Formats: sequence, C-alpha cells, structure tokens
Amino acid sequence: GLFGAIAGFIEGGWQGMVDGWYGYHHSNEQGSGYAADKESTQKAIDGVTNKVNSIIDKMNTQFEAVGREFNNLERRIENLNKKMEDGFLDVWTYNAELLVLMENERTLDFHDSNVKNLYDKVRLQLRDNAKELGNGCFEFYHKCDNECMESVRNGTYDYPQYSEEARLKREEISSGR
Amino acid sequence: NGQSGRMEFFWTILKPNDAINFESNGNFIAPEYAYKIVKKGDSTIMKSELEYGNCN
Ligand SMILES: *[C@@H]1O[C@H](CO)[C@@H](O[C@@H]2O[C@H](CO)[C@@H](O[C@H]3O[C@H](CO[C@H]4O[C@H](CO)[C@@H](O)[C@H](O)[C@@H]4O)[C@@H](O)[C@H](O[C@H]4O[C@H](CO)[C@@H](O)[C@H](O)[C@@H]4O)[C@@H]3O)[C@H](O)[C@H]2NC(C)=O)[C@H](O)[C@H]1NC(C)=O
Ligand SMILES: *[C@@H]1O[C@H](CO)[C@@H](O[C@@H]2O[C@H](CO)[C@@H](O[C@H]3O[C@H](CO)[C@@H](O)[C@H](O)[C@@H]3O)[C@H](O)[C@H]2NC(C)=O)[C@H](O)[C@H]1NC(C)=O
Repeated sequence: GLFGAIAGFIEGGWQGMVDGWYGYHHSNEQGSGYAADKESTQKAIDGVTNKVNSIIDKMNTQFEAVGREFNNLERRIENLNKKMEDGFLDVWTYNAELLVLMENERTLDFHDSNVKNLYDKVRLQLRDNAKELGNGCFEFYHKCDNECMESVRNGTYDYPQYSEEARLKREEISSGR
Repeated sequence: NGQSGRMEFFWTILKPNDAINFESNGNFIAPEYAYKIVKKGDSTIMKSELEYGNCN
C-alpha cells in the first residue's frame, strides 16, 4: 500500500502460516516450512490492542441525551433542545466514523510497514552472502541448514562466518556454470 | 369529558421544618395525601408503549 510490501513486491500472503502475522518460509535440502517471527507479531498485537483500547477509552465520555418535556407554548426551547441534542449526536457520529476510517488506514499501513521492516532486517544481515530475488525471497550463495536458518530469524546470523563460502560460489556463477 | 368547567392544579416542595398555609373562601380543592421524597437519585421518565419483561 504505502510501503509497497503487502500486496506489492511480495504479492499475496501465506495461507499456511497460522501462528503469526509475519514470518518466514525457508527452503533447503532438509525440507521447507513456515515460521512466525514472534517478536514482530507480538509488537503488532501490542500495537493494535493499545490502539483499540485508546479508541474505546477516548470515546468514554461523550454526549448522553436526556429527556426533557415542554408544553405548547415552549415550542422555541423545545426545538432548541432538540437541535442541540441532535447536534451532538451528529458531531460524535462524525467523530466515530472518521476515527474508524483514519485508523483503519493507519492499521493497514502499519502492517505493510512491519513486513517491509522484517524483510529489511534480513536484507541488511545477509548483504552479498545472498541474492535478492525481488519477490520477498533471498537465495543464499552458501548452504544454510536448519540451525543457520534459525540464526537469521532471530538476529544471530554471523556474516563473517559464511562470507568466505559465498565469494567462492559467486566465482563459479561468473564462469557461467 | 362532559365538563365545561376546568380544574387547575398547583404544587410546591415543602422543606423539612417548614409549613404550608392555606386559606380559602370557595372553589378550593384541598390536599388529602402528599408525597415524602424518601430517596433521590438518577432516574428518567421513558416514553415507551411496552410493558414489563421479567429481566435485568
Ligand atoms: C414546624 O414545627 C417545628 C417543630 O414543632 C418547628 O421547629 C421549631 O422552631 C421553633 C422556632 O420557630 C423553635 O422554638 C424555640 O427555639 C429555641 C428553643 O430551643 C429548643 O430546641 C433546641 C434544638 O437545638 C434545644 O437544644 C433546646 O434545648 C430547646 O428545646 C428558643 O430560642 C425559643 O424559646 C424561647 O422563645 C420563644 C419566642 O420565640 C418563647 O415563646 C419561649 O417561651 C422561649 O422564651 C423558641 O421558642 C423550636 O425549638 C423548634 N422545634 C424543634 C423540635 O426544634 C418549626 O418552627 C415549625 N415551622 C413553622 C414555619 O412554624
Ligand atoms: C537464535 O537461534 C539460534 C538457533 O537455535 C541460536 O544459535 C544456536 O545456539 C547454540 C550455540 O552455542 C547451538 O545450539 C546447540 O545445537 C545442537 C543441537 O543438536 C548442539 O549439538 C550444539 O552443540 C549447540 O550447543 C546452535 O548450534 C546455534 N545455532 C547457530 C546457527 O548458531 C541462537 O543462540 C539464538 N539466539 C539467541 C539470542 O538466543
């Protein structure tokens, strides 16, 4: 949307990743699989939850109509009472509806931001030890097993440790196969 | 309701330790019963055609 990630350069989401909003799909000799990023997902949940509570809470005091009665020669104050009470219902209705619309945009753009930032956490870790494919995926220039995958997902990926193996592969690729 | 006459009622809130004094000479419709304001609080007079529903 605004950040171009959700339904942008990553086109469509993963029906098969159920334990979070954002995460990883990895693929190597030992198989494949989905895995949620717990920390981003929790921050998102924390974020949206506080937001909804903040919306509920700010709308806590708000105009409350009261019935007042008037006789046949108090038509002017009866009208002023009506229009006044209606006047506030309209303001608050505007306030509620517009708040929902503006925050829905913020929420949807929030998620888009979270996915971009997660992708970029991986991107700036791997650098030229992996190849950016343009669709949300990285293809490694070196073998990365199940243990190595976990290190990437949690911030622990050691670049110097594989950097040697990567440069060797790029040389073969340059020869053309 | 068959009457061309009219009846006009009035009221006041008579504070504790205070008194109300009537005097009249005719056409007086006198009090018999009056209301102690036993407890005060939030309420409202709703306008609804419905009746009691056995619920809370
Ligand atoms: C509706 O009825 C109420 C109850 O009957 C009336 O309340 C009464 O008000 C009158 C004043 O109009 C009070 O009269 C006397 O007040 C004091 C006496 O104090 C008494 O009450 C005290 C309560 O704090 C006690 O601590 C005392 O010990 C005592 O029992 C005096 O200042 C007066 O006595 C002197 O003055 C009069 C002249 O005004 C003389 O005639 C007396 O002989 C004396 O010299 C007051 O008379 C009365 O106490 C009070 N009743 C109660 C139970 O408190 C109320 O006034 C009435 N409303 C109307 C509109 O009439
Ligand atoms: C992020 O997840 C990483 C993957 O679990 C983790 O790194 C791992 O931690 C230790 C390193 O001492 C190793 O865990 C053990 O795994 C095998 C089980 O068969 C043992 O035989 C090993 O001897 C070892 O003790 C992993 O090798 C290691 N993995 C990698 C890729 O380094 C990180 O610790 C996690 N990050 C944080 C902050 O905890």
